[PDB]
Amino acid sequence: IDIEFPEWFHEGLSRHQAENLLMGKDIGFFIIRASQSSPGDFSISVRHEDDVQHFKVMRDTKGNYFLWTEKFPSLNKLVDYYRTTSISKQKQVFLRD
Amino acid sequence: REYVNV
Repeated sequence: IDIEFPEWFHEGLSRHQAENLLMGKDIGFFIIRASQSSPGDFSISVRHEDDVQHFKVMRDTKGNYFLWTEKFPSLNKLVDYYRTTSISKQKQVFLRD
Repeated sequence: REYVNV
């Protein structure tokens, strides 16, 4: 099998710990963590210019993953799309490593 | 809690 989660996947990081980690980084650095306020969701924490913002990973009954309109077969394909299409609709923010 | 896309 594959076992190992992707490098940016940190199941047990709280929203606050994700903020503290990402405030040290540039725009677009990000992590994926299991959700706190909704057990059973995942969240994506992303450095913006002045703070860290959070996105809810959406799903449908076919198992697709999405944030907005475009849908993906996997979390990895979602993350990949947001490297070159802005994950923010108010400012331009691209996921980066 | 708030999320951008919710």
